[PDB]
Amino acid sequence: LMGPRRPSVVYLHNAECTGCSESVLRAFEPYIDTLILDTLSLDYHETIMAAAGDAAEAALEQAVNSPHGFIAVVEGGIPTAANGIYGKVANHTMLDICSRILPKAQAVIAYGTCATFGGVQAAKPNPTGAKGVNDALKHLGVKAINIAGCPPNPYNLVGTIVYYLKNKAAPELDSLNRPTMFFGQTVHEQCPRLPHFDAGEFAPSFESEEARKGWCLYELGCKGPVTMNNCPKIKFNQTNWPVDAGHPCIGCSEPDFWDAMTPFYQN
Amino acid sequence: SSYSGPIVVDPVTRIEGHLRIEVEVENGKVKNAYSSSTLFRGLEIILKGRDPRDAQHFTQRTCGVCTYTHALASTRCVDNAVGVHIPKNATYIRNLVLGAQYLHDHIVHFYHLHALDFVDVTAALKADPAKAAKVASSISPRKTTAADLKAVQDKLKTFVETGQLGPFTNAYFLGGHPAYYLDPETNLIATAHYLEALRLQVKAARAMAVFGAKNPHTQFTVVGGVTCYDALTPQRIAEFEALWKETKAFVDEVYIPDLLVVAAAYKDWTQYGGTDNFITFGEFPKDEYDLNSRFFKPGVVFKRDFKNIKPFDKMQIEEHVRHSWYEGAEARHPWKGQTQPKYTDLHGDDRYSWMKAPRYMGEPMETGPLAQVLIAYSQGHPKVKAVTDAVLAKLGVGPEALFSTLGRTAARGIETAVIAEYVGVMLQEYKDNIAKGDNVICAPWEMPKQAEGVGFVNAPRGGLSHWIRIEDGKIGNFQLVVPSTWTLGPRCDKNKLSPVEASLIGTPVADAKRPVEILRTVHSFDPCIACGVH
Ligand code: SF4
Ligand code: SF4
Ligand code: F3S
Ligand SMILES: [Mg+2]
Repeated sequence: LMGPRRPSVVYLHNAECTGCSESVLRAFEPYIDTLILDTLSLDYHETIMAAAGDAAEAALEQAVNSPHGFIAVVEGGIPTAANGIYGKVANHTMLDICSRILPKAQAVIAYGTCATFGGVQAAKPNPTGAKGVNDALKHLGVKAINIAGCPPNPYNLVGTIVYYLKNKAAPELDSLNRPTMFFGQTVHEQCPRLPHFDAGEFAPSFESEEARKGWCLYELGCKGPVTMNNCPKIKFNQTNWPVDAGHPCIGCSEPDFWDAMTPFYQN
Repeated sequence: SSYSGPIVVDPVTRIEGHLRIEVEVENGKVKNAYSSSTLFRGLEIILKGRDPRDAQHFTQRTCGVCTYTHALASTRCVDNAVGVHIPKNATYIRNLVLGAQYLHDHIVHFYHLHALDFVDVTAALKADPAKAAKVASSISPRKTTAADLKAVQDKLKTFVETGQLGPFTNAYFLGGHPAYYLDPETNLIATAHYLEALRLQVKAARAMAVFGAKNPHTQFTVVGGVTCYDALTPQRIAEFEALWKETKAFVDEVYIPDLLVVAAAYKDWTQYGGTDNFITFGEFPKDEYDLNSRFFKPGVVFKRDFKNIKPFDKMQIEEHVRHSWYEGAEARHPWKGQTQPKYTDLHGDDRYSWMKAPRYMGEPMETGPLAQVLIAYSQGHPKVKAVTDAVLAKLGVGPEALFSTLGRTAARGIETAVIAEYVGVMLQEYKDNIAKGDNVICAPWEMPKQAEGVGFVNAPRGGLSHWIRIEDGKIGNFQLVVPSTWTLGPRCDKNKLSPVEASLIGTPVADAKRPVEILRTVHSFDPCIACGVH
């Protein structure tokens, strides 16, 4: 699947919705074809790989044990309740899979709030005992770079990977192990509606003339003030982001946001 | 030289989510099958007690492939519960975003999930690019030259010669495979378009972000309508329209001709993976409270009796748990649903999946593009009839051909073509409405303390329904019944095989170590296991 030449990536899917994988497919300059043909060697990825079953399992083994080393990118939380049985691949629990593979990686990137912090399945009452990667595997000394969001901006993944390949090290990380180059500012301090906030000019409802005029969404629940992400700067799909579409930020790059940021339409 | 014994495919790749397929093979043909879904998250449990307005944000995360669809279903469900009638422009904008989702989803499915079951990418290196160009220019109004295709071949050659095959590592076609039929030139055409589709899908997804904030996981729906005042502007409408136009051109000039060239080479696939019963909910309403106002209408068909389409009665849905990892054996209507996990391991107490088994009037129902297309055809849908008949005539097959894996795959293309054109119609209607002076996109509403609601979406994989019971103004019960639940769920308490299971019976397997034939059928249903299980 790999040898010399391009750096090997092993991409794992735990308890996830595949939205994080889809975000990577939206990569722009570079595009995903450049990334998998020129930049990297994508050596395991269940969503798009040709092999299935036993052949897929052999491809993973081949990649993980390569003397050339690999980077792991992980999507989804690890279900730990009931000895991990809520999530299995190839009839191995995800806990067991990640426990075996991730300590072998040269670097691990937890991609998306589920892998970083536990995410949607970790929300109360957390029936599957879903944990983020670093929480789940702290005892094995795994320290994944956390690229948060639901899903993250794929700019932030590519940027992290490129940095790592160049510098052979992680970039500066915040106290949630997120790169400060992407997560160092709140959404709010970058928001175009900030002057309305300052002026106490809030939309009271989505149907209101104030909402039509682009007033601040704080009264309607906006969690921009407490959310670290680069959304207003980079935008999504080269064209938009939630507040410019008229909807509050739901805080999706923060830990425990499903429970901390709810009810989403209140502040 | 025909195998007897089990075959397990775990993981089934090139799907969303975590699926294990088990079959029994007798003399080279499948005689039995199990569809085992091996991840549970429990979103229904998590939602209990929460603000109904929050449901769409959680349930959207059911799935990032069929992103937006669950936000739409939940918002339709809570709109319905509170009795709000959203403005015409909110219906148009929600419909336009949904149409764009179908185009993105089906293009990615055909190329990036399904096609490696049928295309030997490495055989493309032995192709004659001039012969390939002529072939490609004969099937499409888009003219392709030898140099065009040589560029792809050169890139692939470099990639393959590095020995780092990446996503093609251990592919079932490496070394040759008796079930892979295409000539080198047709492989090269399909491989070129696989690669092209990787960039085109960026634009198809962008179309959703124009009005919908971002893809994946849109953020423009609210109870009562939508939030995106900017979507009223001529600039955003122009931006959408341009992306839609380019996406439709790709559908028309690249995807459908490729679908037809591959289907013609695999015409034996008309003989495998048929199903008996079909359910569809309709999509693209004029009236959010009348399914029969939708461009595609709802319906139910039993045992392929398309002369006798039955009305869809939402009270005849029950979800079984007898062969699922939940407590007990009692099927429930989703307004009385239960999500009580109880794992017994594979086939423990005859249970083998985290999916429930939805049954309609006790029967297992295929849903998705084949259901939507066949039922619309049978209802006289003129656009569906026109495209379907042209596809049939081009392939030289009769309508019986559609009841198969090839049929299903063709139906996905048919629906893509029809929806790509209908997006233009919706767009114009939207423009017309704005021009009338209607600039309203959200309606006021009030939260009842007690209510029941349901929202229906016909998503790219079929009939999606979200069901709420509001108690004390909070979520008392929230149940998702998802298209892949219908199609890939397990057996019910009457032991009836699900559509996927039944469809697999009779599958030939040439090489049990490389069971691409099983993949062809399973992939034709476009499984989404995060969806099916939630
Ligand atoms: S972080 Fe969000 S988008 Fe990514 S896998 Fe989790 S639920 Fe899906
Ligand atoms: S809309 Fe949200 S992020 Fe923008 S100024 Fe208001 S509170 Fe801040
Ligand atoms: S909801 Fe998420 S995508 Fe950005 S605008 Fe808020 S952090
Ligand atoms: Mg359900």
